[PDB]
Amino acid sequence: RPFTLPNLPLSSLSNSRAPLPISSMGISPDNVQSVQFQNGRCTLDGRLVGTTPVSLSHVAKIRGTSNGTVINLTELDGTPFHPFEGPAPIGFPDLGGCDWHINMTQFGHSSQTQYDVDTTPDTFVPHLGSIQANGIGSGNYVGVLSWISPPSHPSGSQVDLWKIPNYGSSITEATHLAPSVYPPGFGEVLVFFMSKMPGPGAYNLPCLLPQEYISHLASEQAPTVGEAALLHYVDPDTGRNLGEFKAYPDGFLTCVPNASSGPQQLPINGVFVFVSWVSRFYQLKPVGT
Amino acid sequence: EIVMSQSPDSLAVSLGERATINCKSSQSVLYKSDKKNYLAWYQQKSGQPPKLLIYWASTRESGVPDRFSGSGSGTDFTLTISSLQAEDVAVYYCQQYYSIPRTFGQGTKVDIKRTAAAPSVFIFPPSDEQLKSGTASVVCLLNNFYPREAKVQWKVDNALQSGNSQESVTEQDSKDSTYSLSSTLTLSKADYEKHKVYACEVTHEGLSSPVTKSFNRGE
Amino acid sequence: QLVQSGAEVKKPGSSVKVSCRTSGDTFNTHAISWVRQAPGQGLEWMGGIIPIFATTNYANKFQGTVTISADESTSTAYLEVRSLRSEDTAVYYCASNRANRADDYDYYFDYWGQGTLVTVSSASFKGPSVFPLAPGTAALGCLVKDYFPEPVTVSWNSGALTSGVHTFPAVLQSSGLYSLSSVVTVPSSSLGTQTYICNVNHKPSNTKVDKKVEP
Ligand SMILES: [Mg+2]
Ligand SMILES: [Mg+2]
Ligand SMILES: [Mg+2]
Ligand SMILES: [Mg+2]
Ligand SMILES: [Mg+2]
Ligand code: NA
Ligand code: NA
Ligand code: NA
Repeated sequence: RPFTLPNLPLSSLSNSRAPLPISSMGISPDNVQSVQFQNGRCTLDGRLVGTTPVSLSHVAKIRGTSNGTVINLTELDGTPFHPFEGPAPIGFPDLGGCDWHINMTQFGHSSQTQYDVDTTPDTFVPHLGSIQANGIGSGNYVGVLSWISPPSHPSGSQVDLWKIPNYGSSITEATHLAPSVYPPGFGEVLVFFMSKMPGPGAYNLPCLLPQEYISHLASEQAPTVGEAALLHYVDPDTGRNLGEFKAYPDGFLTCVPNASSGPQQLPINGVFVFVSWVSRFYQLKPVGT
Repeated sequence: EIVMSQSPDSLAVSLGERATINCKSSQSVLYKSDKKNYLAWYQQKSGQPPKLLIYWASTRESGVPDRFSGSGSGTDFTLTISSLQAEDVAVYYCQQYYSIPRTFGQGTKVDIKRTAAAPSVFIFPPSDEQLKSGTASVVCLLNNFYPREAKVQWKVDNALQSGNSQESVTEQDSKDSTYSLSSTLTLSKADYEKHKVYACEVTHEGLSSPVTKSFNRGE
Repeated sequence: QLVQSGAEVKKPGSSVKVSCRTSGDTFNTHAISWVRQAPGQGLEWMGGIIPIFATTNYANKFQGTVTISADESTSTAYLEVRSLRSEDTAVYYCASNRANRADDYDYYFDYWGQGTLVTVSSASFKGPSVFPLAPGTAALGCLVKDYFPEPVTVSWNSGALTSGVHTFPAVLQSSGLYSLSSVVTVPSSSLGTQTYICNVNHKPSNTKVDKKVEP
């Protein structure tokens, strides 16, 4: 089973941390040395990691029963969540450095309710299947992340979507986190797929893989033949190669920026195409060259 | 906003006894990251700005007497005066500083508890000089009673008055732990001189029977 | 240590600017909040500023009518309240708390100013009329009526008489003016020999009244 990526332009694909269209590629700020996203994580041979689901219909969603004080969580289909499986139910939002505003609906009832989530207090323990209701009345709900705002705590914090929330309690740590992802070095930096997030600011949500890449990899389960997959970002209309990238087994892409000539300067309507398997230290040409 | 709820509204505890004041926040103020409760307690006496007693829920501020202590965690917090002293009569507030906006509890008034004491009732007719100005204020004094609750009714020519009186209550006297109350009946000079007997009727816990103090206009 | 400006009287609909000066050290290491207290009510946080970062925030109900500012050169924070209403009559407190960064100022309150009284009213300044409350134990006193604004002070015999004195909190009459009584209990055998005078001082109107109370 040869390795492939979907033959679809990036700008028609979805973020994997929220049901949002991809509008650009980007890199992390210099002071972001690593990420540990829990959604949008899938190895190149198709193993889902963290809380990543196959389908965008699960992404950035919660389900549980409120009693007025806490919401006791389940998986999105209603089956029980067990802490040893991950840091939260599958698809649970993983946006750190922000308050969440989740749109709550119910099967069999009329109306939608906004659920405002501060992810810092000792009642926010999704790893134990329990988060504060914050005024959400009793009942069973499905919620989807709708918009974000600056964290309520610490006061004065900015929105910072390079973070993940604290999933554990003030005493017990969330287990089975997806591992961190680091830049490979020697010029290669992580490539992120960006989406505009509604909220009272110019919020941009980064993710490591488009959601459609994830369900493709989960379906294909192509054996990871080499240490890295050399790819071309090609123009769909001409086939012209716009730059070399590497995809790594843990499930992320890199390039060598030279800079106002990084992946953000490339068009967003291009297609990633697998070229061959290469060594970890295969030296990429700089973007633009 | 994080809403702070205190209970009781008012507290009366005997000298040297312990006063407990509860405070609940609508949302936990325990930051998982540093394990700190972002809660403070303040004391405010009338005419003065508040003063910091407790912070981080349980940390006593420097200079605060160690009979003040704070406890609780998450959403439920408690201030305890282990042995109340006269200088602790004040209003106490809890406050969260976890998020914007900062919010206080409604406050809890703490007074010294003492045995019941009936008021001494006095009635004062309007003065010579004020009547020449065109208005008659009739004052009824309820002096040195406990507890604070007291009912005053005005009867002009034995007809119950309504809406033309204002009460004012003093704060607890630090010497005998009592309160005093003034009830002022205000009439135009015209209506004052169209009626004869002016009566003040006092009901209170320390009285087995209502007390009426009256006077006749001009005697 | 937080020095606030003097009391103010404003007409309904006008604006008031209240100042709070501190040391430069405090000014550049703290957030400066404004907390108001209506008569006989609780504490209400209105907003704050961190001067060295120039960041401000406001409670929702004071957004749009309240502006908080800081002058780095005079170490003075300011509170401006527009569209004043009667229910805006309160003591406005300045309060500080530690602020190490723009996102690191979640601390209990550090210091408090002594407060600034803002009276929102249409009433004119007026000194009180002091009427006698004429007489075991006897009760006498003084009726301090129809003055504006707060505050007034009463003493008895130039402060020589203290035991048994009860000076009641003022009440706002429907006329817009304030009124209170001050009473004292004395031995009934003193009504012929001992003179009793209440010393009433209304500094806002520059009015001082001594009234001897006679049996
Ligand atoms: Mg991955
Ligand atoms: Mg699921
Ligand atoms: Mg229904
Ligand atoms: Mg003191
Ligand atoms: Mg400290
Ligand atoms: Na809203
Ligand atoms: Na239901
Ligand atoms: Na904090």
